[PDB]
Amino acid sequence: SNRPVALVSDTRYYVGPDLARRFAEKGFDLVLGDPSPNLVSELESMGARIVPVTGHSDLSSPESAQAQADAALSAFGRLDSAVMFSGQIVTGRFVNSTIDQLRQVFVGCVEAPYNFMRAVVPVMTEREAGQILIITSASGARPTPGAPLYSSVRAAATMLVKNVADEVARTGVQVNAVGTNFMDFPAFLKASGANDPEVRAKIESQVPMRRLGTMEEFSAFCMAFLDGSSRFTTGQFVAYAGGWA
Amino acid sequence: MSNRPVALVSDTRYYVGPDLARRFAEKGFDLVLGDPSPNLVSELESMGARIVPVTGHSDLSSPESAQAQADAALSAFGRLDSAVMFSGQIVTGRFVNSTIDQLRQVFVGCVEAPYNFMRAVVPVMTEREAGQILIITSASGARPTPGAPLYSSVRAAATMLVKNVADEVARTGVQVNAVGTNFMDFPAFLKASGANDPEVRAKIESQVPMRRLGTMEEFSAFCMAFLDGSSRFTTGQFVAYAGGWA
Amino acid sequence: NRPVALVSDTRYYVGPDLARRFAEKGFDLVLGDPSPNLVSELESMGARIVPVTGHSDLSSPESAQAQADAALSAFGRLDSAVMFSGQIVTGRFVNSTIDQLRQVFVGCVEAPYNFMRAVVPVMTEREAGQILIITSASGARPTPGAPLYSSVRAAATMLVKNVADEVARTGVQVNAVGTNFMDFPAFLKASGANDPEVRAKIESQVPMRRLGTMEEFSAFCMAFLDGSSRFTTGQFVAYAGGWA
Amino acid sequence: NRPVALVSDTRYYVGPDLARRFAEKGFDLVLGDPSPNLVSELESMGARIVPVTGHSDLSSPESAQAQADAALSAFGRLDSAVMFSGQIVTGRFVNSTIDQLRQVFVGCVEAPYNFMRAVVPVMTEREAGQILIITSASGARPTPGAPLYSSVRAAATMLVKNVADEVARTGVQVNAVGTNFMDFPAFLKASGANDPEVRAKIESQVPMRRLGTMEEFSAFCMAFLDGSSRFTTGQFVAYAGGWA
Repeated sequence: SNRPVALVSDTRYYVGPDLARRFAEKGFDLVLGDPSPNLVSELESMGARIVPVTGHSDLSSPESAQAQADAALSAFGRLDSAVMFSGQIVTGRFVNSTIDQLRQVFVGCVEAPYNFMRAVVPVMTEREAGQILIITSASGARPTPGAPLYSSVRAAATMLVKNVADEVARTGVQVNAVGTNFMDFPAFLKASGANDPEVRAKIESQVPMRRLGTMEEFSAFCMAFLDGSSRFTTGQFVAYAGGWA
Repeated sequence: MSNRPVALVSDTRYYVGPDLARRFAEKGFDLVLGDPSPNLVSELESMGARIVPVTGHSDLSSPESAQAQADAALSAFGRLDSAVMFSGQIVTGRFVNSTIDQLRQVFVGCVEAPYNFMRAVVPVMTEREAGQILIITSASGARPTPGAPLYSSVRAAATMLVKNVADEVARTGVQVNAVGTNFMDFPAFLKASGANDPEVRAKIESQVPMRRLGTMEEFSAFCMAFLDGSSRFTTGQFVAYAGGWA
Repeated sequence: NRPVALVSDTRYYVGPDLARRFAEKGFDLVLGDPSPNLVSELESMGARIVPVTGHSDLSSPESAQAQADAALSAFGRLDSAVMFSGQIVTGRFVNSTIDQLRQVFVGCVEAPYNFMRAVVPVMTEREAGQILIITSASGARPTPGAPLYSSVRAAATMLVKNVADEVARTGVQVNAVGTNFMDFPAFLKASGANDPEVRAKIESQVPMRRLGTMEEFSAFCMAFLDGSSRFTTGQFVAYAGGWA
Repeated sequence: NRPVALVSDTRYYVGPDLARRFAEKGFDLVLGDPSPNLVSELESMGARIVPVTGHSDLSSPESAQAQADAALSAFGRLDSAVMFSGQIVTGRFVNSTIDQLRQVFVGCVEAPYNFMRAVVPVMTEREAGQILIITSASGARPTPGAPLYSSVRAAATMLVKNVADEVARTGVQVNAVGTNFMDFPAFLKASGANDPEVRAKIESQVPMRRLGTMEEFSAFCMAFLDGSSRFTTGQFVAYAGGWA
């Protein structure tokens, strides 16, 4: 393939569709987790060749991650950029929590990015080139009122990224993390009660920047670690949360 | 309710456990100890401490084990002023040679154990509107750790859990703080690292910024700043204890 | 109406590259001391250029105010503002002097203070704007051989975090980035990396085993300046091949 | 012989309580500007006292050197050394001045620089010693209403971490601790917390919902100074009821 190839692990939700659009704008070919037919059509009109991978977007197994990485090599014979997000918010006071909740949040927030990096890193170290962005959470960077177990496991995910980054830095492969809070997408609006307009104003009051962030603006930020234009930073965590972190 | 303050040391079988118990006895505490030797019980009794041994719960492998240690304190003394634990085993190896089952195993050791300890002890202390908890995590949690990427990752979860619990319960007067070591002189570290060989040991000491290994005795004295009741206005702290390595 | 960027200094380091990225993104430019070659290049890229001479060191409240006032006079607006300052000071703490601490404070803290003191009020008035203060990766960690430089760079980064938190409600973003091990003349001199033997020793100790380029650093900086991403403030990101 | 502790200032804040903790721990004392009442009290606890007059602001290298020389002259050793410095400066960044930035730098950074520049070389030649620089919890995070203060406190903490890393191979430890929300007169005055309702509003900002005492803070500081613990250096610990 003459064009660079990006893997977006999940295009069903959150920033996934917008990441694919940014990559198509940057002249990438794409391997996408479970893209809608419409998203595939849109990206193809932007001049991007698209290879959908179905059923492995939860990265719930080493096999799921390997299938996504293998799809890039099978289709295009290269993999230049790879990005994933995972996990669901778990809320409730520590003193009312259970060991089972901690185990469940660990799976989505740590096993998933573990599996992704275990599959993708060897592909890129072999090429002595590549950019990996692991989207964790801003909740990993600070104590998070009402989400103590969630915050704890997100911190492990971010530190895993920093550890992997340091281990492979000499190969030229970059591994970075970003993490959000107070973003405007369905799963958050439902969990936060933001869907009511009056409630959304209350949620905004918590945010220093007094608003929710967009998938569009977050996807543009993510390109700083994925579009190939900037290659001399690794092991970073950046919060994307309106100044909350 | 007993007049002397009571400390729980979750495990006196290894590492800093015996030394923590000695420091507490010197500070006029009574003690609940995980799996103490008869030698250690006799030593602390000679120092004027009442000792309640708890057998077989020191791995904190379930909520029930953490609850058994907390309940031993309330049964014997009707109070629990200070509580400290350490857990986990170093796991090393390149990230690309690691397994998901290793990640799960280090999570159990490094995060489930302190989760179980805090889940049992915090409610006891918040009811009393007082108490000091020290969770010994690891210095490897505070920075990327060459050769131990998974271990470092899960240690960081444990330290961030402490900070979250601390912030949640701070208004109750209960303090929850963490400390983490590297390069300490105890058998499990010496066995790992290859320290038992002197040449490996001397080379290892060469790499530490302070150019030596730490002692259990000096580390136990440090830990008292978060446990002996003399200082009560900090919570949610992590302090490294690793000869300047972190 | 095209957005307006201020690049405080286009004489050295990433300044000329920042101006080029901004021109590529459809910005008009207020620049500190641009060369006629750079002005010609940026004008050929279709950008209107307002040169400001003599204030590129930001050594006074007046210098920073002059650059901000220039934007308002030419364009009536200021959408993005970026600065770098300071000189590497090296040597063991035990051999250092209070005068060296005072000098490195002026370059590394007074200059960004002056820049934000002038630019922030302009942007908070319009309830919009992006500020990037380039501090140093030395501010994020102990820096062997540059202890005083490291200390004052930490102040600059923490000032940015303080200003960011103060003005977040206005929508103005204030972020910091900081380099080490960058391929520019000034750095090679301070590191003695001009000698290839020292150079290889310098590349070693850099996890990505190389020096960074002005071009790739300028691209990274656009994430805080090009208007495409507006929902983060008070960040510090290191740009140092993994060293921080 | 007895270990020797330098407490740079016993006039205010935690100074007198640090002197009391050191005397309890069996130290002889070199003290900045102690009252005769405090000298007598510490004498009664079995400590030998060397008062140093007029050097407690650490306003020059010479004043820090005078304190260090007082220890060696009297006792021929200096095992532990602790200082605090600086005064709160409050106000919005956009209403601040460069002069305010310069003044807070002197108190919060030049003072600890001067202390370490004198004390470190004394201890490194003895291949032992414990230094505690009290900076501020405001150095560890954005501090609403004190942006300039927060920024310079961050420099002081980072200077400590840099000095620690440079001298760690000598066995000398250099650590920092930083408070907020402590019950002492200067804070009650600045805060208006002499009024109980003002004090309740201040305490509401503190996770632990109270102010800290000089006595309990002095006990904490002994972990870095009393000689019982010697295997950590380059740490910053906040002492601010969970606020940092």
